[PDB]
Amino acid sequence: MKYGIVLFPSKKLQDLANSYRKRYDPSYSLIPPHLTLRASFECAEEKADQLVSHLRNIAKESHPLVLKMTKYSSFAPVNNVIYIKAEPTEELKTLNEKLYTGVLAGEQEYNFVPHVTVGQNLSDDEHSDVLGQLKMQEVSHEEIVDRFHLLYQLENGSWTVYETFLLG
Amino acid sequence: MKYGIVLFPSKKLQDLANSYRKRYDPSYSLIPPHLTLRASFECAEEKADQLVSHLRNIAKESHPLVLKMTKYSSFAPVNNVIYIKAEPTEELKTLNEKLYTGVLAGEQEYNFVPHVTVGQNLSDDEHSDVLGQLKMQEVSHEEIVDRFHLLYQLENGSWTVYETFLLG
Repeated sequence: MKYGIVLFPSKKLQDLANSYRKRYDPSYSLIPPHLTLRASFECAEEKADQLVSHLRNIAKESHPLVLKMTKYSSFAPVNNVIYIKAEPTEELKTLNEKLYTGVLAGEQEYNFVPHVTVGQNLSDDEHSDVLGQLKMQEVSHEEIVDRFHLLYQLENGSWTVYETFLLG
Repeated sequence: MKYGIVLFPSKKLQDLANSYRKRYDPSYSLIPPHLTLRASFECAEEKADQLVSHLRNIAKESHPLVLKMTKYSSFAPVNNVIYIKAEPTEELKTLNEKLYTGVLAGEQEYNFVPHVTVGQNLSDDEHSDVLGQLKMQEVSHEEIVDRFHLLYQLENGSWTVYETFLLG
């Protein structure tokens, strides 16, 4: 099935993101606010234990990540996704690329934009309006996240947590 | 801070439950199909370490639980809650029982009844229609769940996973 690896921030940041997600993010009812660490992938069920297996080691050789949120931004015109930008760090970069090693082997490691999505699947007009009111909305939040979660997708598209991994 | 401790069954069972929750369960968009936690409670988010310790240990002396779902039933006329019934076991009972000891001690129960909700907060009439449909609708599913999750409630009522515990 489909697996995903993400970071779930403090609820203060989840609530913040949800105050906007409730109206502009179809994923609202699919998964809590989050920061993707690896593009979701397909993995064979009996080839999962080694998965969890590798994630533990990646986790053990890492430390809690500091997340400095500084502004709202978009991926347009590449994608009408609006999000809370997170200042990229070498730590974030290293974990992301490690998630493309071993049994999560390769095909990648890159231009990684750590972010917390607050809106997507927006028409261009939809997008202008939101980015508009969302531009004059300041944001200055910083925190440390000490774990990441492995998830799998349901038939309805939602995501369920399989295992949590502590950092360091 | 609100916490809940629950079991997330296989994808196959969640999807089955969701095919009904999508229609009849307000929790549909708040949390994936689950088998309750022990009742949810109000802990001081800052004394969450104790909690996590006590849980890790309870999980230590437990074992993967077998869930054999036998049918759809209801808690009427106490609550118009329609659910999928799991066969009660000493194991589920013992673990439920251990979730009310130590720092999680407080006044427990009223019949712990292993279940997965597919419908709730229903009017008497809609409840009558759904039970008439599901009560005799066949269901035979069996699986072994090897972990439980601790989660906390967001402002919007949805629940996010804080930590996962392996049984054994």
